[PDB]
Formats: sequence, structure tokens, C-alpha cells
Amino acid sequence: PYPEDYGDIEIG
Amino acid sequence: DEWEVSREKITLLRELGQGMVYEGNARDIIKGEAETRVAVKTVNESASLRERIEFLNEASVMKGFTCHHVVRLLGVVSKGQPTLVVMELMAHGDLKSYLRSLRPEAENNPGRPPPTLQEMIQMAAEIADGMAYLNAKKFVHRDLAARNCMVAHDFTVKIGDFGMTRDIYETDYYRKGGKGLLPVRWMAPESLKDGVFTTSSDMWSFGVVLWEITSLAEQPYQGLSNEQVLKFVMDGGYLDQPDNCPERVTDLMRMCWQFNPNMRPTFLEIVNLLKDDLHPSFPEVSFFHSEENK
Ligand SMILES: Nc1ncnc2c1ncn2[C@@H]1O[C@H](COP(=O)(O)OP(=O)(O)OP(=O)(O)O)[C@@H](O)[C@H]1O
Ligand SMILES: [Mg+2]
Repeated sequence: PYPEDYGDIEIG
Repeated sequence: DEWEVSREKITLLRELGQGMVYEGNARDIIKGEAETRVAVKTVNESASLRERIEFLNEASVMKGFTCHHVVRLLGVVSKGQPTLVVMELMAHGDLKSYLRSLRPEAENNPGRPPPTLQEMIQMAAEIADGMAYLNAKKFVHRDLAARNCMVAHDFTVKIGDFGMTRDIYETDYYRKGGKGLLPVRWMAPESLKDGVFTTSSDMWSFGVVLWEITSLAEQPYQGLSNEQVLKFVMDGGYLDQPDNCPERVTDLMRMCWQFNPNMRPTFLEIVNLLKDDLHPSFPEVSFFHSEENK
């Protein structure tokens, strides 16, 4: 799959 | 449950993609077919309670969708365990894998040429049509990307993976601020900044999908970390044009990446723009040309 297409970030 | 399927009717054949998605056989699930080849999504044994809840919400969300350009739910096995989510098998998998397979030097190159302009336009129109339907149903997708678009036996592209999809009937937006494992390279600046998701922020992601198509699914903002993309895009940064990218697609992409969400096109506008440059079957199957688009 593509787990690297997500990262731990903060929004808002 | 009108969606309930007898478990004895499902046979798993191989793993399609890691909750494991399987290719399966389903007996007597589609009228006029004694047995249908299907995809079957399941939950990991070690999935957290949040993940288990989201998987069930995803299946539930899919029950309300009927669109040629959206992956069809076929049934649910919910009696006993485990829960099987049965859907339309997409013979060519996800668009990201498919596009990467079309690179000149890809080991798995299927021996077919990379997409023509017409084929890219057809893909665009199909993705946009599925998204126009989703929006009209008052959902925001939140994870539109090539990896979540699926490719049929006839190369029709359809929207899939509704894991991040949220109902926006009451307000036209979903807001979720805070920390998360998020698709940062696909996200609009206002989503990054204000934590807000709308059809306009889905439109930003549509621009990135166009960029994926014309780059054969390169990684967006390569050389940049997740945290740098976050800064870059919030500050008005966007992607450069792929090598030899057709001008007409570039123009569209740039319209999708307007900093102000109010200035981006709508999905109906995208389909309308492309409608004369499509395969003759499109008005027979599209949400755009359907009585439902009122
Ligand atoms: N209906 C389908 N037909 C064929 N292949 C599929 C289908 N659904 C998924 N796949 C393949 O498996 C991969 C994972 O599927 P999907 O994106 O739906 O799961 P996921 O990423 O785990 O979802 P979520 O983001 O909700 O956790 C896809 O990128 C695709 O290659
Ligand atoms: Mg996915």
C-alpha cells in the first residue's frame, strides 16, 4: 500500500 | 438488513491489498450471475476500537451510494464473525498503482502505452463525476487521491475508500482540528490551517490527482518532509508542472489550487468543461447527465 502517503501532523 | 449476505456464499481466493482486502467469489450476490468475482474488505484482528468503528461507518456510508463512477457496495456479512464488506471488484486496482505500472521502466509494465490526452480527460471527467455525485449526496470525501481511485476491467475510473468521508448535510463543512495521521500532500491550505473540509478542499485534492495522472503518480512535493509541505502549502505553495504535462491539464490544476476555496471550480464545472471530449457512453452512465442532477 501507500502508508508513506500519510504523516502525523497537526491541523486547525 | 437488505445488504446482508449468507457467509457460505463468500469464498476468499487471494489477497489484493493490505485490514486485508481480498479477491473473492460471491455466489448469488448479483441478479443474473450465479457467482461473481468480488473484492472483500475485512478488519485486522489487532485493529484499535477507533479503526473498528471507522470500518463499520465506511460500510454504512457506502450503502447510500449508487453511481457508475463510485465503487459499488454489493453486500455485508455481519452475522457471526468476522464482518465482510463485499464490493465491486476493480480489475486494475487503484489508479496510483495502475499509473506507476505505466512507467516505461516499471517491472510490472502491462505492455500498454502511458495514458493519451483523451484517456487522461476521460479519467478526469469520471473522477469529477463521482465526486459531483458524492457532493450532491452531501458528503465530503477528505482523502481524494489516485490511491483511492480504482480502475475497472474497461479502465473506467471510480471513487473508492470512504474511510475519511463525512456527512455535510447540515452545514456544508466538516471541521476536525488537532493531530492526526493525515494525507498532507493532498490537503488544501485551509484544511491544514483551520481544520476545515469542504467540496472545495476535495477540489484541491482533485488538482493533485490530475498532477498524479500527468506525472505517472510521482510523490507530490518530493524532497519535502510532511512538516515542510504543511508550512509550504499554508504559505501559498503549490506543485510545479510535470514534464511534458499537457497545457489543458495544467490550466485545470492551477484552477484547483486557488488559495481561496471560493475561487476553485466545482465538480459539476469540471464535468461540464470536459463533456464534449468524452466517450459516447458517458451521458448514458454519468451522474452529470442523469435526472438526479437537479
Ligand atoms: N473494490 C476493489 N477492487 C479492487 N481492488 C481494490 C478494491 N478496493 C481496494 N483495492 C486495492 O487495495 C488497496 C487498499 O484499498 P482501500 O484504499 O479501499 O483500503 P485502505 O487504504 O485500507 O482504506 P482506509 O483508508 O479506509 O483505511 C487499494 O489501493 C487497491 O489497490
Ligand atoms: Mg486507501
